Amino acid sequence: DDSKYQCVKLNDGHFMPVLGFGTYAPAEVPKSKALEAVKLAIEAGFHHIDSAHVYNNEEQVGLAIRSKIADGSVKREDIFYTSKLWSNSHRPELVRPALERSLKNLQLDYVDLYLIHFPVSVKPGEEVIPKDENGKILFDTVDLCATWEAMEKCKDAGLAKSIGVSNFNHRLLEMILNKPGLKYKPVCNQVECHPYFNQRKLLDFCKSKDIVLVAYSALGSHREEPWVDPNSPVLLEDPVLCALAKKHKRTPALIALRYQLQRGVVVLAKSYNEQRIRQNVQVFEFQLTSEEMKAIDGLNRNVRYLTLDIFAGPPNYPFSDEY
Ligand SMILES: NC(=O)c1ccc[n+]([C@@H]2O[C@H](COP(=O)([O-])OP(=O)(O)OC[C@H]3O[C@@H](n4cnc5c(N)ncnc54)[C@H](OP(=O)(O)O)[C@@H]3O)[C@@H](O)[C@H]2O)c1
Ligand SMILES: C[C@]12CC[C@H]3[C@@H](CCC4=CC(=O)CC[C@@]43C)[C@@H]1CC[C@@H]2O
Repeated sequence: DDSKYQCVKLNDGHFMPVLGFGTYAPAEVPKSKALEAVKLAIEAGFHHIDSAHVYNNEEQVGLAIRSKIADGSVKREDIFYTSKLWSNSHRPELVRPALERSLKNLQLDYVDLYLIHFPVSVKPGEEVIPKDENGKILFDTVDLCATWEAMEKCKDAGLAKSIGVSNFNHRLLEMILNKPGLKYKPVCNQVECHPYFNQRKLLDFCKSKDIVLVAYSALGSHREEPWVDPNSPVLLEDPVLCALAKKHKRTPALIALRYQLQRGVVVLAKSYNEQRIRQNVQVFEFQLTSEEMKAIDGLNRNVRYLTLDIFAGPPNYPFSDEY
């Protein structure tokens, strides 16, 4: 039965599929691969697709989605598509224009979810990481509560079914939740999460407010230089994950994805390979015991692959606080 799939009810009443397809790939990888990969993901059973303006693939991702609706493989209501607002468009007057630009590239009428991508703001313009004459990034001073109000207007206009955040810490979440006149809470906080960085504290805070944590780099990340240090440990070579995989005749990736589902996290998984795409959907075919979950909880070791430390400095940089 393919018209049903596992989802979670968001705090605005909409439903989010619990397994999402990651679409980012390094610039070297031709865009024809993103188009094909999304088609393969939909074919395999993924109903949640994650992208962003800065991934430079929304034209291809949108074409894939539209092709799979037009060939009868899926209906628009059974696709949950996420886009993200880049940091050069945090000013409240620029939020709707950025969403409209994404929608025009996608050729879709609405996104299911629109997120604030990263909480540090940069100067507006066509450059996505604007830099001065000495190579210094041009930061901008924006009140994210004002940005949030503009996100709420996008939801009221129907351009985004749901709105949320990404890369927010405890303080930043509280700032939105305590905003005077708040209309809509964020439905989710999309952050790095895997057995080496399991986010227990931030996850519990999100649970206490009915905010869903959406895990990125759940398989150990793309490991793309300069974003990820090559000396960071390779998640999927972990001996505990590999031993659990061998016991169950599964793979370390499947163990890492199932861990997130059973702790109440919505998990993303990027793959541009036909067999790994099909493999990843097998997360719904087995369950982990409480002892196995505890063993995986024991791997926590403070390994953050994606620091985005070129944006460090401003008070909104999210990774200096404990959580
Ligand atoms: N909000 C943010 O700031 C943010 C940041 C990072 C990522 N994201 C989102 O999260 C997605 C996922 O994370 P990521 O892109 O960092 O990666 P990831 O999902 O952690 O994956 C890592 C790598 O795992 C490989 N892989 C996939 N399935 C596998 C399997 N079954 N067995 C072995 N290897 C497998 C992939 O290679 P192949 O493609 O060759 O299979 C991929 O290069 C991104 O694409 C993006 O949509 C968001
Ligand atoms: C789009 C881009 C390459 C991909 C970058 C992006 C800035 C944000 C970013 C952070 C990562 O850790 C992954 C790669 C990305 C998504 C860069 C801004 C200019 C550059 O061309």
